[PDB]
Amino acid sequence: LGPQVAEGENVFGVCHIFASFNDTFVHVTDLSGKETICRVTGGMKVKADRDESSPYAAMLAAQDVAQRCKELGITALHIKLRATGGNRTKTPGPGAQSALRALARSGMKIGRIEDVTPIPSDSTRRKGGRRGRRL
Amino acid sequence: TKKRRNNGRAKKGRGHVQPIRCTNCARCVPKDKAIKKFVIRNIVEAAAVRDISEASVFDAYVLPKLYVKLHYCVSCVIHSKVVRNRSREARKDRTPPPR
Amino acid sequence: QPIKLARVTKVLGRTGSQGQCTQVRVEFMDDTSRSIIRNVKGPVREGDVLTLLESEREARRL
Amino acid sequence: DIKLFGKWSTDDVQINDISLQDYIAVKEKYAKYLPHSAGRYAAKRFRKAQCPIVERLTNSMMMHGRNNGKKLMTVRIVKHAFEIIHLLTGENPLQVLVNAIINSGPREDSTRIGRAGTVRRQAVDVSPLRRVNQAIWLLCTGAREAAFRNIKTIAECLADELINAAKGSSNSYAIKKKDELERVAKSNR
Amino acid sequence: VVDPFSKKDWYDVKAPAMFNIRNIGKTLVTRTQGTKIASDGLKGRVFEVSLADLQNDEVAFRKFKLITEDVQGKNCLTNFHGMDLTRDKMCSMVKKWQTMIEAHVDVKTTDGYLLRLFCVGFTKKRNNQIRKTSYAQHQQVRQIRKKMMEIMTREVQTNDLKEVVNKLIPDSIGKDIEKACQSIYPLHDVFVRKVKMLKKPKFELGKLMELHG
RNA sequence: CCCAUGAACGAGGAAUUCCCAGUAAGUGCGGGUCAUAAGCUUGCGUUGAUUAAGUCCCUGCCCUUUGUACACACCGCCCGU
Repeated sequence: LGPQVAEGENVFGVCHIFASFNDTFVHVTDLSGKETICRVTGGMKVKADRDESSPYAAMLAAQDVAQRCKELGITALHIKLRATGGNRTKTPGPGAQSALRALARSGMKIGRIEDVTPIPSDSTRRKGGRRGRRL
Repeated sequence: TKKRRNNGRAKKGRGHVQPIRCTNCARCVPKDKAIKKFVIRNIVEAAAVRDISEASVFDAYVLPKLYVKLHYCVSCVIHSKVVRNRSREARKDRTPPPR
Repeated sequence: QPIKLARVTKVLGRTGSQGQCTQVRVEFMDDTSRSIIRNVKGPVREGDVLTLLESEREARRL
Repeated sequence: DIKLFGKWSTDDVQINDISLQDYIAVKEKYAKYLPHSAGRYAAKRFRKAQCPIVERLTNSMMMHGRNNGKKLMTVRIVKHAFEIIHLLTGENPLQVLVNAIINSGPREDSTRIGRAGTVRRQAVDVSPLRRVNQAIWLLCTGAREAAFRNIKTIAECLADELINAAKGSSNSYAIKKKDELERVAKSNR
Repeated sequence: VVDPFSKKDWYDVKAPAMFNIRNIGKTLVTRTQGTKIASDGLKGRVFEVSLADLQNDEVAFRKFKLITEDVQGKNCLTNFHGMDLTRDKMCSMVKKWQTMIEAHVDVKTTDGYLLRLFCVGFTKKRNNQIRKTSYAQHQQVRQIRKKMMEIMTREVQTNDLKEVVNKLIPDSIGKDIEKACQSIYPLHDVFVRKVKMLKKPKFELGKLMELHG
């Protein structure tokens, strides 16, 4: 079922935290990244558009993710936090910090923390006009 | 009447400056005129530093920082209160805020 | 959820649209004394003892 | 012969600790035989906090517009059938007397967030007095409504009021209402 | 309906012998059923592991991409696939009052591996400099880039992948470039910024066995 | 004033007015008007007080800087077949 090898050591996964300003993704996956353990977003925890990116929704999603990973044998997590990136914003959304803190607070062990938002060497045009969005 | 001697931008001895996009509205603003903020912030907020540190596998990990360069149009930089309007005399002060 | 005795060092002020929470800074006495800030409600007088049932609740300021 | 009341005393009730007198404080002139000492608890903040919790408990039944403030009422309430229960018990009611209310108490209340949004509340706390006595005020409403249009009336709840008074364990009702709100708003930590 | 993790086996990922730490973690795959086989499912998945998790006395800002080549005995055997620096490290070395010089070469090793090494170097301010900015002139930058390319080519094309990675572990090439460019313009933070493999020779099982000790 | 003849008989469209301790509210009494004419007002005691020792969100005010094509001063000025 799970790795019951060397109970005294850590089993490491990778948590890809995608914190956009619309909602937040808490995605724990294999060490290589190909196999996924569980992905719980903030939108499957709140029934309203606005709170999809809220810190509370991210805390709930991270709690469920950590519960599933603990019941699946994974004990420690490497963090790969990303914002939307591209030509859009590079600042992580409101739920990133709360998701990370909820992962740490719910009995998970944190490994290396890395920021992986996609940064262009230079990009295509942004979705706004030349005068920007005026609201 | 001329409000600023540099016309609100930092262009001397050249004709054209490549534009950039405001981080808020995506307005096309010249790079010299745009208001630039370099934010070096910890990935883990100060409230969560202790909780992340305890759950760390490695002792003495020193958490990474975030390096984001912010470009602002004049409208968004004024609205966000990064810059404020100043008096006719204090406008000339180019020293960055002591913080 | 330990019970820790901490003394108020300074009272910052109120927050909200109309003002409904109070900010104080409390310092521990027997936990390798360090300065931690926390919002608070009700009469918490000048330099009284605020009881921490938990060492993780912070005050998000401004 | 400095024994408190005509029955209690201040020479055998000791905790050997001088950090836990926030509930019962009988060591000076503030000791009261009968709570009818008059006074104004609204003259200044930190003065209704300076109240003895017995006096706050009995007086804070000063609600409706017709029974508001009348100290004769509270003194008659706490005298009548208390004079009976003292000679009718004989044993110590101390167990329940302390052990339901005075640590039923909650541990956190909440506050408003930002500038708008009435959908959740940021969890805070106070040095125990304000939260315990906010539970006490909601319990004033609760014991009233347990009498208000109800069967067990005023001037006869002396057992439950001594419970609401004395010291340290958990069985209350409006306090578990406050604890439901406690957990709900505490999900924000 | 059907729990998909009840049909999943766990596998051990092994680092090449060039690293002190051998077991770099664990990995999953669905059991061999019908057409799909477990071994094919673990033959191209890449593990980016910090060097401090590979060598116990090294720096943590260097990451190595290790790709599994074959699986035997439920152990996944990996090989060097790429090297990189952490985003925070690279963003930290890019300051505002200095020149950053970048170079890259496509150079093959002696065992058929074709690599693209990326080198980055920054102009250093002297300990008694009063001038705010330290900028190399364009010819100085070109000379520094030429020296970077020459040193990388000299350090890669003569050795095979094993010694190339052994040089990468302490970044010998970066220190060599920093030493060589000291007389053109004193450089500050010289690193082999990134290594990506463009093409590899045909798989040889014996070569991989000699690679894992 | 009395026969007790029984009236949604126990916290209130949109909009809101006043109020922080002897506030509010209940309650009576006295002056003015007057023929002891008060449901009004001006005072006076009596019972007696839940909530708050804060904020600039709404309505406004003030001690600054800034913009203005306004000066009858934003209820301004002003553009369009």
